[PDB]
Amino acid sequence: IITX
Amino acid sequence: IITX
Amino acid sequence: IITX
Amino acid sequence: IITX
Amino acid sequence: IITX
Amino acid sequence: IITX
Amino acid sequence: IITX
Amino acid sequence: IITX
Amino acid sequence: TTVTIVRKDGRIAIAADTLTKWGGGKESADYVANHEKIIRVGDSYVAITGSATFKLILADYFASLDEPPQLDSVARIFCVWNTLHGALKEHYYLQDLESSRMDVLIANPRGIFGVAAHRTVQEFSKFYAYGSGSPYALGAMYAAYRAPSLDAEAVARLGVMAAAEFHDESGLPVQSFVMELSP
Amino acid sequence: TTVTIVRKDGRIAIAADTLTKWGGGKESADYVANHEKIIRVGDSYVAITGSATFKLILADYFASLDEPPQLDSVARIFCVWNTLHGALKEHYYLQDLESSRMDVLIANPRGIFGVAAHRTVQEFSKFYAYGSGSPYALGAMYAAYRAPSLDAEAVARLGVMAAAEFHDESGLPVQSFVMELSP
Amino acid sequence: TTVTIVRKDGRIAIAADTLTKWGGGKESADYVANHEKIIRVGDSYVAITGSATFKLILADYFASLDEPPQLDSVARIFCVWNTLHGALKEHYYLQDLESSRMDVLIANPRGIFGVAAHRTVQEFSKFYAYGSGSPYALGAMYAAYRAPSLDAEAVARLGVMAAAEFHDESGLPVQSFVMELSP
Amino acid sequence: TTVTIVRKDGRIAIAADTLTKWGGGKESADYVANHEKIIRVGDSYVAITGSATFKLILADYFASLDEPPQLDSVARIFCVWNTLHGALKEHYYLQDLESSRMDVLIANPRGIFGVAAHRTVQEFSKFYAYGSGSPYALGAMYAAYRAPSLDAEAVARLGVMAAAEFHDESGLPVQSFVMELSP
Amino acid sequence: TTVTIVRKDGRIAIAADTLTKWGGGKESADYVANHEKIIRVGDSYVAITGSATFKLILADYFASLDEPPQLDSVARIFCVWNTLHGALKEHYYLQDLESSRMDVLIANPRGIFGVAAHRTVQEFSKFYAYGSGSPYALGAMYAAYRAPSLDAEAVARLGVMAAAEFHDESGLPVQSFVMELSP
Amino acid sequence: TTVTIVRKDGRIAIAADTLTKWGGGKESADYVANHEKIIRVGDSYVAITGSATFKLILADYFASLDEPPQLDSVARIFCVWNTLHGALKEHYYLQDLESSRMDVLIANPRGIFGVAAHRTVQEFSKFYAYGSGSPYALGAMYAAYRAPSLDAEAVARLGVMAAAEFHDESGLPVQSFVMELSP
Amino acid sequence: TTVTIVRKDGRIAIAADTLTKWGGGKESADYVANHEKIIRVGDSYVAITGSATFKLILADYFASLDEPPQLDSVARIFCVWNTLHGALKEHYYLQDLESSRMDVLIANPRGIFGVAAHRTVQEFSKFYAYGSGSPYALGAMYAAYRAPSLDAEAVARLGVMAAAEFHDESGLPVQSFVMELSP
Amino acid sequence: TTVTIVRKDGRIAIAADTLTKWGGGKESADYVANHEKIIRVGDSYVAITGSATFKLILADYFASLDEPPQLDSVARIFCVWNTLHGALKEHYYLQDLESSRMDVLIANPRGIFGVAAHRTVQEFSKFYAYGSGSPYALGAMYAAYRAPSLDAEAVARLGVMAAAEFHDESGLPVQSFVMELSP
Amino acid sequence: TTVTIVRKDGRIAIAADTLTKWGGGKESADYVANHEKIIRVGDSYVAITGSATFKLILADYFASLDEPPQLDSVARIFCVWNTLHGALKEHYYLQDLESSRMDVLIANPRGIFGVAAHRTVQEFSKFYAYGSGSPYALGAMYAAYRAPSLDAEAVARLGVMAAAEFHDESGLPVQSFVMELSP
Amino acid sequence: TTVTIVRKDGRIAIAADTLTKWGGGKESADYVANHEKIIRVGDSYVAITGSATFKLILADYFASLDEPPQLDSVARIFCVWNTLHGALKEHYYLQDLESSRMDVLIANPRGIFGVAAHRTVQEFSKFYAYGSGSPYALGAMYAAYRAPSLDAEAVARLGVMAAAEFHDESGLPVQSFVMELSP
Amino acid sequence: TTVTIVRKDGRIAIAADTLTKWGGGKESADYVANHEKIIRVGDSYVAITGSATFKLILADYFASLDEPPQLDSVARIFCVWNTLHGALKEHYYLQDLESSRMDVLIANPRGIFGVAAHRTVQEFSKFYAYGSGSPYALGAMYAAYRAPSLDAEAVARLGVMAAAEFHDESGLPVQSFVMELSP
Repeated sequence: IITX
Repeated sequence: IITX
Repeated sequence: IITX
Repeated sequence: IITX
Repeated sequence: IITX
Repeated sequence: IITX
Repeated sequence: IITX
Repeated sequence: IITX
Repeated sequence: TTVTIVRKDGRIAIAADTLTKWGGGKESADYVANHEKIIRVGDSYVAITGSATFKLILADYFASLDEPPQLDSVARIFCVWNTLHGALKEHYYLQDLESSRMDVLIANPRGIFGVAAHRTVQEFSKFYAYGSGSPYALGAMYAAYRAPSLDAEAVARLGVMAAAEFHDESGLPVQSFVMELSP
Repeated sequence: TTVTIVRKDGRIAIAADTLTKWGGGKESADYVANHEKIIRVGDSYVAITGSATFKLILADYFASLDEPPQLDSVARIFCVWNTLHGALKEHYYLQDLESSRMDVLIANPRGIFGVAAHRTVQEFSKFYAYGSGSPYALGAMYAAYRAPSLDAEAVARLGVMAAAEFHDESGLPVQSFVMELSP
Repeated sequence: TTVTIVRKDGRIAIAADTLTKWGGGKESADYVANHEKIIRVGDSYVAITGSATFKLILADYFASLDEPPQLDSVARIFCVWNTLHGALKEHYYLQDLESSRMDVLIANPRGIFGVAAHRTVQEFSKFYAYGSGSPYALGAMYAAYRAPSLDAEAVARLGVMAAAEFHDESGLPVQSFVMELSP
Repeated sequence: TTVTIVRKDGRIAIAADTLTKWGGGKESADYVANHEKIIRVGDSYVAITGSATFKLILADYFASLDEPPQLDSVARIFCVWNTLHGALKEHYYLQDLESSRMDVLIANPRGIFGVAAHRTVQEFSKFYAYGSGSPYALGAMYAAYRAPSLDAEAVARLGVMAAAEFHDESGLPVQSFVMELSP
Repeated sequence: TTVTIVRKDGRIAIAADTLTKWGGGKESADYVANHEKIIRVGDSYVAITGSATFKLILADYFASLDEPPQLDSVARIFCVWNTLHGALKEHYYLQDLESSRMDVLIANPRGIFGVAAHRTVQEFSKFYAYGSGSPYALGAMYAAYRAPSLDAEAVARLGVMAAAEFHDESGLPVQSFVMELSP
Repeated sequence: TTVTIVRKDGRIAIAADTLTKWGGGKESADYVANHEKIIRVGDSYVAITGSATFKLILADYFASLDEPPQLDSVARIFCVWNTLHGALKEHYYLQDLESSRMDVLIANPRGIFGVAAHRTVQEFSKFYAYGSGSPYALGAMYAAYRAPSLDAEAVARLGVMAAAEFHDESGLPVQSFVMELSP
Repeated sequence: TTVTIVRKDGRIAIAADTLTKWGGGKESADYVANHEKIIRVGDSYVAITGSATFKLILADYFASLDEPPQLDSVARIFCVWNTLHGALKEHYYLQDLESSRMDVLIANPRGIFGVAAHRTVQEFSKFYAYGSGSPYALGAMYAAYRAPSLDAEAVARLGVMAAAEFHDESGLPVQSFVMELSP
Repeated sequence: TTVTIVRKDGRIAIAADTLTKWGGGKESADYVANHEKIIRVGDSYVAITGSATFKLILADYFASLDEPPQLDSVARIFCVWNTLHGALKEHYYLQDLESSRMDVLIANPRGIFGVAAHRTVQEFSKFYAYGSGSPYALGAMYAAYRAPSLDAEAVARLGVMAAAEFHDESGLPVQSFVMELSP
Repeated sequence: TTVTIVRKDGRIAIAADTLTKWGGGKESADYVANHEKIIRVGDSYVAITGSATFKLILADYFASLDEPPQLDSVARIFCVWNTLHGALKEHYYLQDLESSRMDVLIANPRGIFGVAAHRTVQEFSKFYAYGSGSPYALGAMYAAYRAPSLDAEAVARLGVMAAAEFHDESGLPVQSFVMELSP
Repeated sequence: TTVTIVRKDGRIAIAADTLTKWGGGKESADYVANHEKIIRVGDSYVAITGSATFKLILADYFASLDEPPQLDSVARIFCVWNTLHGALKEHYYLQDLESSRMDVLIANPRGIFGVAAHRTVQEFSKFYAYGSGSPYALGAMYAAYRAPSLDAEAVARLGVMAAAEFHDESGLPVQSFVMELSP
Repeated sequence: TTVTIVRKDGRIAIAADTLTKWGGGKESADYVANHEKIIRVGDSYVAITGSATFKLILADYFASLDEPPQLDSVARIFCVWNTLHGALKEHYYLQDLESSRMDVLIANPRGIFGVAAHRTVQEFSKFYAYGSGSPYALGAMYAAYRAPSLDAEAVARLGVMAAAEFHDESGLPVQSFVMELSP
């Protein structure tokens, strides 16, 4: 869970 | 809720 | 649990 | 709920 | 738990 | 529930 | 549950 | 928490 | 509710209290005109415990069949009830085995029966009782069943009275019916 | 809400309070124009407790039928309500037996009735009350019912006044209707 | 339980039902000899709701004081009860503000009062009722209070009867007392 | 357990079943030598429901007092039990009002009494029963109490028998005692 | 319930108790006419534990098949039960692997078998028991199995008696059947 | 664990299995030297179920008293155990009535007894068993008790063997002791 | 359960214990005729852990295919098992990736393999073990694998014996099979 | 698992550890023949973290396509993975955005990429690592990346070694591959 | 951790792994200087499982006593440990019976012992193992114990190796000690 | 993430940081080649917050339409987004009103807009910012907006810098774009 | 935080990052004057992870002792910390074994050590790292430790830089110290  |  |  |  |  |  |  |  | 059923000396009797509860509220037979908990279905009587709505559901359901059902053997009562359950779900908005949420006693001249909420059908040999008042009724009928001056209907009614005496979900008057055992 | 219904000396009456609640917020009849909780359906009056939305739903629903329904016997009221329930679910977004979430009293010249949320239909023999104010109303009507100077409508209204006196979900004015019992 | 208290035309009256509950079990006055829910403490009467044990605790407690307490003004009743609470905890095994777990009405010739479970002491001007039957009683007394043929004691008792009529935690007979208001 | 107590025609009787339970396990009087649930304390009999350990605790406790206590009025029984409770906590490892976790019936020549787990002390006028079998016993005694051929002891024992007939926590034989009412 | 099954000296036997439970309520064979927990299916006997309803379900289900099923090998019994399960769900309102919620012993001349609730089918070589009384029964049969004076049916029945002696879900009389092992 | 105790034909015997469990791990007598679950205390034998630590606690505790205790009547055993419990808490780090967390059987020449975890002390008249293997043992001993070729010790041991046959918390060998009943 | 698999010196072996568990209940090979946990599927052996029902499911499932499947490479076993899983759901009532709820070892002449419950298929180069006894078996085989006097089958069986020695879910006798590695 | 990927001086390398875990159980490359976590798909290498089953699923899935997919740009890898996800759900029993439950690195001559479990596709410019060992690997490669004596493959492998040194989910040997960057 | 202890052919040996864990982090003996898990206490060796802090706590505690303790019989070890526990709580901030949160093996010339976290003290007759690696070690030692070429220390060490082979909480090197059994 | 948008003196600008997070892990622009969080869609720029996957989803989605959408009025953006949401669910595996799980800013020559996760579309008159860094950015732009030496792009970028200065989910470099407002 | 410690070629070094976090908020050394995480205590350096408050607590605590403590052996550090813990609780409001909630590394000329939150004291032989950045640091130091051009301090600092490169709880500049190993 790769977030901006 | 009405019961006998 | 005896009540009035 | 009646059981054997 | 032994009960009367 | 019978298990090997 | 066998993992890498 | 360090364990043996 | 208390409902009772008795079989003694060639006669069969069935009885019920008449009190309706709404919470701790009491709706006695003095305020409710349609306070009877026993209905007729063919030549059987059916005494009902559970939600008060089931009185009317069964009346409507059994009325809607081609003819009324035979309720005079355990296997027969079972089929009737297994079908009924499906109908409670499909037409009447009911929600291990599923529960029909009602316990009933069934009296007719061929025998005395009970159906419990998970469709356990029993045939009784002397007496029985369903409903929350049931254990008070069982004790009373146990004490009175062999009294030679008390016929099946007296014993049935005595059961209901005992429950109304000591339990807050049962109330007098008692409604009851009697019939001859067939040969 | 308090709604009441009475049958006495050849007359039948029905009454209701007029207060709407939104939480602890009070919306009295002085601020809400359409504060009436009794609707007409054929020659019956229907007094409603529950969500305020049900007043409008029943009005719309009954309006949409071919003719208005007969609401003058326990079995008939039962069918009407069992169908109604299905409609609440299919058209009006309602969510042991399922609940219709409303309690109503029904008055017409052939009798006084009630339908509770699980479709228990009752016919009453003197008076009754539904709604959260209901016990205050029952007590008041118990005290006044045999007063020879108080007709059915006075007794019905007195029930509502008692509830509004002591309970925060009921409010004056009282709306009421009266009719002759038929022969 | 229902307990009531009334002050009308120079008289003061207090009343109570007589039914004891154990679950849904009913222990009526017919089976329990010591069924009275009102006790005497000085020239005051104290009607008690809550656990049946509190009848005996108060009797024992008040008995044990040097003289009985003055219960004839709001501030006085308050001190008495604040002390009492400490004693319930230190001697009698009671467990925002802590609760004394009982609601009582107090009648004496100087006035009519109530103490609720969080030691809210009130003086009443016409009538009031405590206990689970209380709203039925309040409605009945609201209807009957201005009846010119019903003295304070009739009204008090009527309150209890109304509750016993419709609620499963109250039961007849009614025990009541009456006294003259002092000048 | 079922325990019963009866007062009729100048005699007083007290009775109990003899079955001990450990889960669903049954320890009948045929396997357990010390199966009696009634103990003697002065000229009173005390029939005990609850943990089997309480039989021995009470015996030890009452033995340890200077003399045995008077258990012949409601107020007296109350004091005895209020003190007892403190001792159950300080010496015997017991854990709204606190519970003593036992219900007992007490018979002596001056009357028949009960103490429930929150120290509600009652005096009974005809009969009563405590324990999980209690409602079966109440019904049976209700049916038999006015039978002119059944003395107090027969009625007491009939209560226990009814419970053992229908409930899985009671078992025969019945132990009972009888005494003459004093003048 | 206790059900047992034994194979010894060229004979096969099967046995069951006769007590029905409803909570802590006991419905003995003395009150219930249709108290048998073993049914016949072809030349097999099927002893059932679980809800009492399953007795009637299996009877109805097996009755409805073209001919009765072969229940004489582990693989066969397995197919029969895998199909059955689907039917319990589709017609009879049953709710890792799903459970059929019943354990049964099956006796016929070709062998002794058991089917547990997750369709584990076992063939037994000397004896076994199912039901909550099962460990008492297993102990008794372990002690008696090699007794040369006790045939297969005596051993089966002894199992049930042991369970009824010590456990509250089993009750006498014992129902049993015996047959010759085939060659 | 299974422990058993028997009294028959003027002899008394006590027995135990020898398996220790740590989770699903088995520590048989073949790996653990100090595998005995019965200790001597005066001329009594005490067979212990529960945490394995209790074997050592009781040994240490009883060793520390001025003389060993009399364990030959129900009242005596009760005092010993009530004191013991306090010591388990004050010295040995133990955590309705509190539990001592062990069940023990006690054999001496004056009788056979048991003490369960809430200090219920029982005297037994023929045989009994404690521990998770206990129902298997009870069944076996029920079948063998009246066998005229099996003395008290054979029966006691047979109980343990039955439990080790069918239950995963019991294991052979069996340790047992026997003594003459005193006159 | 313990199952093991070994490949050594041109032979391949597979082994399993024979104990069935039902709770803490033990059903040893001495009471259960069909106690084998390994089945034959083509020229492979499949040793199964998990619910006992899976033995029969796989036997039925593989029997029902056009021919038995090739289980001799990792990719092949994977397909077989991915299809199998769908069938467990559609026909046999099974409930990150879904689990098949069983772990198996597979031996044939072309290699030794395992499939764990989330369809992880592994090929083993020396030995492995599945089931709750598995770590005891791994340790024992680690110690014995290079012993020059122990062939593949001895090592496999030693694994199972170790687990039965110390763990309560494994039991002797050991069932095993051996084959020659192919060229 | 640790997987790494590096791009340096015109070469691209990818590496992985070889240890499989089952709980705290270690299945090293010494026991598992098919221990490789990198698969070939066209001229790309795909290193996988997550359930061991995904190695086989991807191999089966990519094998089943008309031709192998282009995995050489971020948008392309994204489409491939979005489709794949649907197939994991429809054919392979996978259960804000849904997760594919695996993180992979992808190396081919046109670049180095990663796909995380929620289909975040990244192109890397120097090096990266996925898996639970990943931060150990990132630190080691951060220290060694600019070492002029260490080519891309040395750095990739050093990452894995670092993780195996300090973390219990990674284990030697290291499997790795190297290729020329295309022009 | 794995710790082992063995007694064979007149010699006694004790062994331990050397890996410290912090989460999934590994702190091998190569990074930690004080990696030994066995301490000396008098002429006993004590191998410790649990928090790594307990090594130092025991060393400090035993150092602080007047002389070191006798740890050469079960009863003695018990007293030492029961006192110790109190000290863990009063001086070292430790938090049915309370747990000391450590399992240890104790070797001296008079025997081999273990103390588990609830102060269960056991004497072992051949070998045993504590720690999470324990079942792998038990299996290995079961296989090797009767090997005539492997002395007590070889067997002890082999246990630890087996655990380090297959479990992620144990690691090589093995530390071990050996001594002669006394006469 | 921080994204900002500014409209000032006839110019419009949009900016974003370039840091990707994976837990507490930082993936800076120095390691990730495709670190841009703004995409082009027609003549609009779309800056994205939320999962990193949404960058690629929107790019693929908008690419797949017949022509790119008009994003230049609030009603238009709303339709585009309402349709989009349905596609996120049907094609891209997204899971009061449903959330699209992303907040975006949209710049084009006809205005500056934002769409929040529940499809609230806003048009901004001076500046705004979305993303966890957003309040730092708002503060900075509030301070700088009226600075006459700072054009729209300087202000947009300053917002991102402020967030990167103080918050652990934003990182330099800043990516930004600028365009002329249309007439 | 990341803190590191190294021992190499006759020198000892310790290092730390300088970033303080408050949630996701970053308080870099550029905004916080007292950003140092290493304190001096005698001739030891103590690097602290955990709440920022512990820097000050330890400084205050050690300052308050008669002389500073010896922190140069594992046993000595243990006593210092066990006492310290009691003080954290009695004076500084700290809340299996209790946790001191901080991990520290300790460097002095006689060695390199660590104390983890449950007072596990370790002596290190080459390098180690504590704090959430610790695995990144371990990997980097693993790669660089044997580089002949990097002294102990370079390696220590490199560890911190690696963590600050990839993890959001660590930040540059690095603070470090170096000393000569004593003889």
